[PDB]
Amino acid sequence: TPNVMQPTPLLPTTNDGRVTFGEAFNDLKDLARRYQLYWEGTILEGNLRAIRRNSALVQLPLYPHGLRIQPDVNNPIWNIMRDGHIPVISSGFRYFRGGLRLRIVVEGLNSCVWVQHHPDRPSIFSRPIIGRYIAAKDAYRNHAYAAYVQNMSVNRTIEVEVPFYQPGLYGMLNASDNNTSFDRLRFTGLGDLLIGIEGEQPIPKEGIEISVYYSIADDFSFNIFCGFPPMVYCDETYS
Amino acid sequence: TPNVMQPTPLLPTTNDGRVTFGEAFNDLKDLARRYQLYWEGTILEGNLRAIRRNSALVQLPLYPHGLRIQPDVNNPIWNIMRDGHIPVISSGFRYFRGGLRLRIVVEGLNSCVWVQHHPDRPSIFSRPIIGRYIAAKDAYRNHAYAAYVQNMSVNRTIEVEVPFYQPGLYGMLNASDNNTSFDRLRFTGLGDLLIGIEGEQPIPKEGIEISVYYSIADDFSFNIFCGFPPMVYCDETYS
Amino acid sequence: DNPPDPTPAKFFVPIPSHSWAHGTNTSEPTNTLRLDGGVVGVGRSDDIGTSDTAISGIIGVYGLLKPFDWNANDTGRNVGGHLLWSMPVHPQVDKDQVIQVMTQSKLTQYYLPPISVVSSLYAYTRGSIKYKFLFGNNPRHNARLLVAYIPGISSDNRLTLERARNSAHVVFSLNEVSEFVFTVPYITDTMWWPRKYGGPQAAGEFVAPSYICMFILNPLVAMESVPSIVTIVPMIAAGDDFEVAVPAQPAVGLSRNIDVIYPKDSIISFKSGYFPVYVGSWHSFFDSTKAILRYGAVSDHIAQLGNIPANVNRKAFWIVVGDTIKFKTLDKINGTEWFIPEGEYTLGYGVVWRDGAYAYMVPYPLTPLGEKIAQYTASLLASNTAISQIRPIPDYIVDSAASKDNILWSP
Amino acid sequence: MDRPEGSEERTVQTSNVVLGETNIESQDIASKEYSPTWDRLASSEVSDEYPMLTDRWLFWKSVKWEVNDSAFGKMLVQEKFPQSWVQMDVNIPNFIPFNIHQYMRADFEVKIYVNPNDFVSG
Repeated sequence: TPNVMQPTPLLPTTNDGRVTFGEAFNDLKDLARRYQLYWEGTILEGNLRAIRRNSALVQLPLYPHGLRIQPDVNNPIWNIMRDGHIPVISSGFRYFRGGLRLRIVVEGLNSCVWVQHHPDRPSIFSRPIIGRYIAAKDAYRNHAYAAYVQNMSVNRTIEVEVPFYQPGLYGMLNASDNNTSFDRLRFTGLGDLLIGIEGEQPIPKEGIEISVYYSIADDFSFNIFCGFPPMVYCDETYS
Repeated sequence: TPNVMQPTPLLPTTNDGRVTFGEAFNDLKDLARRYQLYWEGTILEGNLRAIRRNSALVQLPLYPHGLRIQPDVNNPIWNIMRDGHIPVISSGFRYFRGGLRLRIVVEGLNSCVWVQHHPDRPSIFSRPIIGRYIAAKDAYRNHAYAAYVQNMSVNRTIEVEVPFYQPGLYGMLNASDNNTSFDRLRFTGLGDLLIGIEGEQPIPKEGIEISVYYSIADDFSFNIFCGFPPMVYCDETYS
Repeated sequence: DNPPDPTPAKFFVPIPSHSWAHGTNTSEPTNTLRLDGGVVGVGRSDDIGTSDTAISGIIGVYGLLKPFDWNANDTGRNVGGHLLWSMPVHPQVDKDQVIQVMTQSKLTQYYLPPISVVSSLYAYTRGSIKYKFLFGNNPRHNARLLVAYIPGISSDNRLTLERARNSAHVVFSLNEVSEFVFTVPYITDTMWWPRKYGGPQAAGEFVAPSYICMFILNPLVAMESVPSIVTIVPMIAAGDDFEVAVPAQPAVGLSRNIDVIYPKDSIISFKSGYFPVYVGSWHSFFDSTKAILRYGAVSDHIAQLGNIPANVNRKAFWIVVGDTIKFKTLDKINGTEWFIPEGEYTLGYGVVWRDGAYAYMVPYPLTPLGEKIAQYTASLLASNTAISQIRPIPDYIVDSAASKDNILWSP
Repeated sequence: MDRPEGSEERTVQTSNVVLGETNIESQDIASKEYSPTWDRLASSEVSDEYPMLTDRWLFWKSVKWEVNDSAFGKMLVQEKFPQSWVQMDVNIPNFIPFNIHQYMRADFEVKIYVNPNDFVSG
C-alpha cells in the first residue's frame, strides 16, 4: 500500500485528453512559487529606543513556512483570509535547503535604510519584535555580516537574497515555538534579518510603514513529502 | 622551528574528508574582504566655520587598519562590539600596497556634496576633525587634487576609489599615534579625504548625518605576516 | 540626416549603490580618484610580495596557550591516574586557557593564537586541530602521558584515565623527548561546528564538540641534581583539513583601545553634533556671567545632553570619566567658607541644568571644594529653589579650549 | 664523549671567521627571501658590496640570565634591529665592517649560542 496504490480499478471510460499544463492557458503549472507575499506592518516613533543609532527597528526571523499568524482588526489580510500560498505549501513537507528572496518596502521615510542578515543567530522567535521592546544586544548593527545599505530617495523598495548558511544536512521548516533543541534554533531558520535607519533623527509624526514581501529561490527544495495537516477554509470566516 | 613545525606527530585517525571551502556552502572562503564597514557619525550647523564656502566639513585620514576606536553612548556599534573585520585582519600584518574603496552616505542634505583626496598630506591624525575645530589651511578645497562632485538630488551615496600614491616600497599599517617619523606621516596613510558642501547655505536645523563605509581593493595586499596582538572578546562587554 | 529612434524604452530599476556584501568573483563599479580612468592597479615587484592572506597558511602557525608546572616531588598530584591538563576542543581557545592581561575598569586582553583569531571571524568551522606540547626537561627526566580526545564531552565531571582509554588517545613518552604533537580528530554529529564565542546577540555561548584531556601513566621522575619542576607549554595550530565556514560579527576586537562603556550609568556625553564643547557664556543664563558648556560661538548654541536614564537620582551630580578640558573661573558665599581663587582648573564635576526638553551642563573644577559646591547646586535644583538664589555657580571669565571630542560623565 | 677527542662538531665558515656548533639548530625565516630589484630605482649612484666584510659573522652581545630573574616573559634582550653600534661613550664605528655612509640595505642572519649543562631545564 504505497501512498499511491490502486488495488482493483474499475474505470468505465478512457482518460481525459491530455493537455499540457500550459496549452488552453499559457503557463506551465507545477509546484514552484516566486510569488511575493506580505510579512509585517507599521512602526511609530514611540517604539524605538532612546538612543536609536545603529539600532535596528525590526528583528525578522527567517522561516520558509512564514511567521506565526496573528489576527488583528487593523490588518484584515491575516484575519479574513489566512496566510499566503507559501506557508500552506511548506506544510506538506519536512525539509528545505535553499535561500529566500526578500523584497522590503519602507514608505514613511525619505532617509537611508539598512538591512543585515544574521545566519548563525538562533531563530527562537515566531514573531517580529520592534524597537524598545526588542531584546537588548539584538537590533544592534553588526560589522561583518551580509548587508545592504539603500537610500529611500532613490528607491524605497529593497530586494535582497538571503543565503542558506546552516551547518547541517537539511533545513527544518514548520518548527514549534516555545520550549526546546539544537535543531530548532540553528537548523530551522536561515537566521534573523535586522532592519534599521542610518540616522538617529526622529521618526516623522505620521510614522513609517514597512511591508516585507518574500519568495522562494532556485537552490531551494522541498525535500521530503509529509502528510497534509488539517486546513481551515477562508470562506467560513464570517460565521 | 618554523612558525608551522610539527616535531613528532601522534595522529590516531585519518584526516577529515576534504571539502572545498565552497561545497557544503556555496562561497570560496579565503582571507579577502570587500565587506563595507562604518567610519564616522553626524554633523550640525554649530560645527562649521563662520565662512563655510570651499571649506570641508570632514578631514578623514586614510588608514587600512581603520581609525582609532572611540566608544560613545550615542554610538553603541563601537562600544558593545569592537571595530569591524578589516582592522582586526590588518592587525596580523605589517605592510600594504593597495588603494581603498570608499562609500559615503550623506542624509540630511539635498544639496551638492564634494569629496577630495590628498595623497601627499601627512596622516598624523587618528580621528576625524569637524568644521571650526579643524586645523586651518585644512578642509580648504584644493584645485588639482583627485575629486568627485555629486548632487544629493540624484544619489545620496558616493562611491569612489582612493589610489595608492606613496613614494615608497610599502605602506605601513597599524601606525602609532602621537610622537614621531618620516615613515609615520608619508608612508602610513593614503592621505586625507576632504568632504564638503558646494554651497555656503546654512545647515538644516535637523543637521546632517555622514556615514562613511569602506572596503579593500584588488591591487591591495597584506604583505608580511606578523604575530597577532592580544584581542578583546565582544561577548564580555557587560561585566 | 537626424534619423528618429523609436526604439522601445527599457524598464529599469534604480538603486543607490553596488553590493555591500560581495567581496569576490564579481566586478565593483566605482569612481576611481586617479588621472587614468581605466582598469588601474598598483605596480609591484619582488620587493613587494603577493598578498599573504591564505587562510590555511595563517591558521597553521602555532600559538601559545596557558602553561603549567609539572612537579615530580608532589607526592599527591604526581601519581598514576591524575589529571594534569584538560580543555574543550574547538578552534577558539577557552578564555581560561589563554594568557590574560586584566585591568581595573577596563577590558580583559586575551593573547589568542592564529587559529583562534581567524575562527572568530567566521560563524562555523571544522577540521583536525594540532596541539603541540613542548616540555622544559632534560635527558634525566622520564615519564609517560596519555592524552585523549573525548567526543561529545565538554567537562571533566565524569572524566578519568580509565575512561579516557576508551576513546581516541595517544601515549607519549618523555624519555629524552622535548616536543611532540597530538593532532586531534574532528568527530561531530554534523559537518560544520558553530563557534563557541560570538557577537553579542544572545546571552549564551555555544558549546565545543569535544574535550581533550592529559593524564599520567607513569609519574614524572627526576633526580637530586636536576630540577623537579618541568613547565609544560601547550601550543595550538590548525590541521591540513581545517576549514572556516561563514563570515560573521567578530567575536574579538582590537586591544588598541580597551576603553569601554559598560552597563554602568555613564551620563551620555551630550548629543552627537553637539560636540566638541567649551566653557562659555549665555545671555539667558544670568546675563552671561556664569559658565556653561557651549558647542558654538553663535548665540543659542548651548551643548545639549543626550537621553539621561530615569534611574538616576535627582539630587546627584556628575564626574568626567574620559578626556577633559582646562578652564579659568567665584567669590566667597555668605555663611560658608566656600570661595574659588581665580586660576586655571581641570574640568571634573558638573551639574545638569534643564530648560524645557533640552538639558545642558554646568562646569565645575576638579577640586575637593568644587565637588561640594556642585553637590549643593545639584540639591538646590532638586528642591526648585529660586533662580536668583542658586546664582552664588562658577563665574565666566573667558572662553576655554575646545575638547578633542565627546566628554563622558557619571553620577 | 666516545672518542679520544670530543664528538665531531659541525662548522660554519664565512669570510675571515669560523663558527663551531655541536648540535642540531632551530631555524626560521622572517619573510619570503628574494632579490632586490627596486633599490636600483632609488639611487643614481652605483651600489657597493663588500663580501669579505659584510659576510663575516660578528659577536655583538652576551647576556646572563639567572634563576632568580628567570620568569615567564622575562625579556633578556630587547633592541632595535639592526643596530650594532658600540663605542666608548654612548655614541657607526669604523672599527669593524661598518660604514659611515648615507644609505644601505642588506639581509640579516641571527645566530644564538647558549652553552648549558646536562642537568638544567628551560
